[PDB]
Amino acid sequence: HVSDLDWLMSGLVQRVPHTTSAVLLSCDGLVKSVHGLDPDSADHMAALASGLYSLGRSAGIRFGDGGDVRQVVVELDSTLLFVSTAGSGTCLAVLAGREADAAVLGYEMAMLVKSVRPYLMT
Amino acid sequence: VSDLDWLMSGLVQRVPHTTSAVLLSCDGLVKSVHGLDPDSADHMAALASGLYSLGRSAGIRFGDGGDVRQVVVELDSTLLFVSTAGSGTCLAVLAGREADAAVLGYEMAMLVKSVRPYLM
Repeated sequence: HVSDLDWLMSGLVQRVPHTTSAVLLSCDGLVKSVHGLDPDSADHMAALASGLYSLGRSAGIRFGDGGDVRQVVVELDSTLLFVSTAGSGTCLAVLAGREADAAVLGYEMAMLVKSVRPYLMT
Repeated sequence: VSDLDWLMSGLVQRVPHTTSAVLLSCDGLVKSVHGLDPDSADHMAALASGLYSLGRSAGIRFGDGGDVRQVVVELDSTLLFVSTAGSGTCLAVLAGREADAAVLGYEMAMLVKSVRPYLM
């Protein structure tokens, strides 16, 4: 039931200026909901985010008490890509410029994950 | 070689809570390391070049010219920073979550420039 949360993706994008896109994806890399990207950009974003999350989790296993990933952040020249878990089987990927308030983005991404939860429990 | 190893230690020593520093080819080979046994370092070079490679893809699609600058993995109690060093190289640093992000950020940018002469 996570396939129709485009409104939750935009609720996030609309609530933190300088964010451009939010994609909610299965950890195998498939788009479930999205705001801000066209169909092709989203498939691509979801492939990247899931690879980042899986390498992130593997580093935790191979180096640090198998600790869960809190977040992966890619810093590009002109923007940032944030990837965190969004519940079992699921990931949230957000593109935001450096002028984005990262405290506010943190609160918003955390809130989004808790709201997604009832749709994973169907 | 041992010369670069020396610089990797220098970095760990200057930055509290860091535990290791690996310099890697983007194609995933260890060039020098401090604080990981040789097997773990090879794993670090593989995982870090994997992070770099995905971050680079992202740059090409969503960036506007410049390369990925850094990938940070934040785990329960530690952080993995992977910085672009140019010339087919990355710096991968592991640290406990207690490390000072201001200093570590500065020290890593400096190290990337510092090694440059030993890579030519």
